[PDB]
Amino acid sequence: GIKVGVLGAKGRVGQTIVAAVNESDDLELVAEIGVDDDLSLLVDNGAEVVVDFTTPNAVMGNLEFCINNGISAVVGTTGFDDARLEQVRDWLEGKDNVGVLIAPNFAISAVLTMVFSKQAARFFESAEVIELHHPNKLDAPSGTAIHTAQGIAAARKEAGMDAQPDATEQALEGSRGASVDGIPVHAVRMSGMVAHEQVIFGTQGQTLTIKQDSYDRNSFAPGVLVGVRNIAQHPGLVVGLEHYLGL
Amino acid sequence: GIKVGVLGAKGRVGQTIVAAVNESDDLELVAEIGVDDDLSLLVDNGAEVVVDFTTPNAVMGNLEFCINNGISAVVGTTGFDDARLEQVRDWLEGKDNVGVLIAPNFAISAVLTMVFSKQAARFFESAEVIELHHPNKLDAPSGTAIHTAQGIAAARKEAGMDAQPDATEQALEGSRGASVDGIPVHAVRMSGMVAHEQVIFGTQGQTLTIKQDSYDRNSFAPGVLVGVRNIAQHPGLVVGLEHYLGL
Amino acid sequence: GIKVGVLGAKGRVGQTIVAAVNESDDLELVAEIGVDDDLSLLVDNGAEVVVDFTTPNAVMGNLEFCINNGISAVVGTTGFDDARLEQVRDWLEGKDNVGVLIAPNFAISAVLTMVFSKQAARFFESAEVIELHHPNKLDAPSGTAIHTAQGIAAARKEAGMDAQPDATEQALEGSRGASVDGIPVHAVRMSGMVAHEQVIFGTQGQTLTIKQDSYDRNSFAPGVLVGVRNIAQHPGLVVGLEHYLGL
Amino acid sequence: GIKVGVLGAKGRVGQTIVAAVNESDDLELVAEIGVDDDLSLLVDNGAEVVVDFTTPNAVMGNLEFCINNGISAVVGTTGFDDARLEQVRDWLEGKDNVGVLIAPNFAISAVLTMVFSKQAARFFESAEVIELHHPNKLDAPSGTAIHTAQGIAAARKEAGMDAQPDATEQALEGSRGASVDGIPVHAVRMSGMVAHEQVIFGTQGQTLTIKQDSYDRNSFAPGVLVGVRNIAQHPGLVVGLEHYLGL
Repeated sequence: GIKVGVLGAKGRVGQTIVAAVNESDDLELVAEIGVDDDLSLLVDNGAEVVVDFTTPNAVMGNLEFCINNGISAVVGTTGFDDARLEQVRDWLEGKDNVGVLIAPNFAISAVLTMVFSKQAARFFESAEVIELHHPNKLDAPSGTAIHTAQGIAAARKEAGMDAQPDATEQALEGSRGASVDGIPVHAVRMSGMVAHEQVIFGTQGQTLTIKQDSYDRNSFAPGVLVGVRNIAQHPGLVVGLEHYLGL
Repeated sequence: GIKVGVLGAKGRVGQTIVAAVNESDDLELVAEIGVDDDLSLLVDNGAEVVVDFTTPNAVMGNLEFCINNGISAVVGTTGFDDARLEQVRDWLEGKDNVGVLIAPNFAISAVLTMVFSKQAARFFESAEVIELHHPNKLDAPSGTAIHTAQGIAAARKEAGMDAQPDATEQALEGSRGASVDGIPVHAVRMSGMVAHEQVIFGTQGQTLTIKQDSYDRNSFAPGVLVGVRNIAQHPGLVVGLEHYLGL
Repeated sequence: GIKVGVLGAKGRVGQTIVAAVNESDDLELVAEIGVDDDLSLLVDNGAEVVVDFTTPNAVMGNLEFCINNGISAVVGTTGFDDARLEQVRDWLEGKDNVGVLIAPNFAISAVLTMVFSKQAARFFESAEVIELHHPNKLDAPSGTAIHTAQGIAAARKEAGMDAQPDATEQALEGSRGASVDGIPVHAVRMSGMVAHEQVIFGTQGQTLTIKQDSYDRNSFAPGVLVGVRNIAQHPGLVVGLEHYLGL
Repeated sequence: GIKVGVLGAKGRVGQTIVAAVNESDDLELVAEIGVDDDLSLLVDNGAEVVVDFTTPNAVMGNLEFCINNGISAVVGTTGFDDARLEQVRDWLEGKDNVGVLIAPNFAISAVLTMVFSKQAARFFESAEVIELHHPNKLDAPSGTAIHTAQGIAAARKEAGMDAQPDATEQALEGSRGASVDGIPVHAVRMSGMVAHEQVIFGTQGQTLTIKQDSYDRNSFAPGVLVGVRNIAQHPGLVVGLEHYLGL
């Protein structure tokens, strides 16, 4: 199938991806890079696609390089203001034989969840979000949670909906979660847990719940391979795995 | 918005739908029929769309009639062999100002669940189904469960997948559910419960669960209105609400 | 088994209990009362135990009466300040052939949940609560939720525990629920749902969740019969079904 | 608090426990043993309690030894026919200053779950079990699942109950799980998951679900410390953590 290099291949993250390639039947693992060591090496080895996790300082450089030498790239490095997107967009004009994908999330379950919730939202009068995570976690609600809710809120504003039913005569502080474009979001910090979302939708007689659960820090990898196995047919720049999923 | 009649309007089922119309802002309730009383009455009253729950003996007749006088119809009556579909198809040639919809299920949650599971299946190595229902229930697994699983199995055969990982050295009878095109399906009969599905998908590090829950015999109604509010832009014959949902 | 009367037997509530008796093999249904009609009738009919749902104005009277004529009583009427308990306590001195039970909740699932959570709390560093209910509901969090949490908090203060791990650098308002004696409680209002609790406990490597679900306004009845079938061996005054359960 | 040794302290298992001690404020870690190296060392170091994971060949020996020199022991080694229990019982006559605990399970969540299910079973007409585990797993249903169900079945036979409601006209093979003393048990193998149980109870209007979830191979450790922190007040032989929990 595909020849593949990895950048930042020695982090926690690196190793898991490294392995995932080897383990895969259809993907030949063709390089590895410390962080800032010599990129040339990709071409020498003839890599078709790279997976990048480099410090946002480096990232833009390797990007330019990869694009220049026709290599497509699957990026999960953070820090992409619309300036940086605009840089990349610019790098990519009239090539149509090379792609970039920037996935702020690679947890397919998470992604799919985001996706489906958007699709579902127009049919249910009620909709809330609940998010759960180990207690060490710095911020509440999770980013993912927040995005979910915004996306729901979108789907509703579009396809013009009201606000949702709630006959709560003066509720207790905290008790109805954080409002996020009118979507309640509840954050639960629980020793033993890892990372989990749960989106509930309500209508007459029924509910639909979509819930994602990560058991383990390495859930990104299936994401990344979906990227790698398909970037090859998504030239140019894409942001969000959702788009690679063909939905 | 729309003028609407109902057939079989005195069953359990009828009443709930009757109300749902009135209650609705944009739908004028324009008739009611015992079961076999005179259909004429629809035209006299100038109905744009009907909702039908008649004994499968009657149904085909009212159908013909409705189509003949340009009225579109949302059918939840059972019993539609491909002969009967073929009848209807035939009734409908060169009209394109009239539709039928045949929804073997109107539980949106259920439908959406069916739908999303099909979309999700290609990404997860594991996938099982669990279905739960009050104990009175005659048959296991539920029809809905079975359909779900087949649809999953489809999505996998297409987008050619293997069978799923299961290192079970001689399992105990019953313990791994019923195989349904290679999809385990578990049926749970539980006093207090009503009707519920739950579809689990498994990959490295993660899961995605989609679960539908009906609290109440009347969950079909939101279905039916989605039908009514849209048949108007789906002339011809359609089978399955999934298609009205625009996904 | 037992001869039984009912007071307030024509409310929504009444009917369900009425039936529950008949339906029961071991319980002969021996009376019915409008609300304030003549109690005498119990003795005439020779009732061993009554179930009472009368307006808190009446209740205390029928109580006195029942106790006076040796009839035991299962009360689910609200409004029992410690004054009123003290009244009843007083009514009951040196009888030991008659009981009262006052159950502020008769949902066994709910009760058991309350109970088990108290028992479990000492083993888990983390513990949160989530409560879900149809959107019509007036108050958040539910009473039941709040009680749960207090009871948890108790079990922890006793068996002296710390506060729980939460490294949340300035969380968003609402997002971590309402604090209730240091227990986060999340309230979710969701069309289609009825009444549900869910108590999560967290420790190294694991969780325990206990979740109660009412599908239907009549879940109190099993409560009430547990009462009736056992008051006979709990003379005096008891408050809370928990105590009848023999745990 | 307590001085503590560990046997089999270099396995996967060992390390996690080692750490758990150090990390603990009130427990001084006072030894470590390869597997068969010299036990003397415990006394030299003055250990009050040991935690043992040795090959069932060794175990009985170290046991004898520990008991002989007054050291109490928390054992999670498998393989304890009633012969072996009888051995130990015999070792322990007239000491009452030393204990053993044999915990076939140390997952508190799991244990508590077992426990509560037994307590709950008498109140609900319906009761089923569902068990879920990574797909690598050799056997279905899990041991834990099976025990759960038996314990439920017990609690029912005692407190004489019927069989449960199920109007299933000829069900599909597999679909109603494995019968286990009349308790349906469903086994789900799901990539991404680890180890999980879920016990559902059903009555009129309601359910109670108790569900345990292990996220991680090390959930035994809280078990083990509950042991260690309490064996000191449970001289003699005990089998099952349930008994240390004081319920």
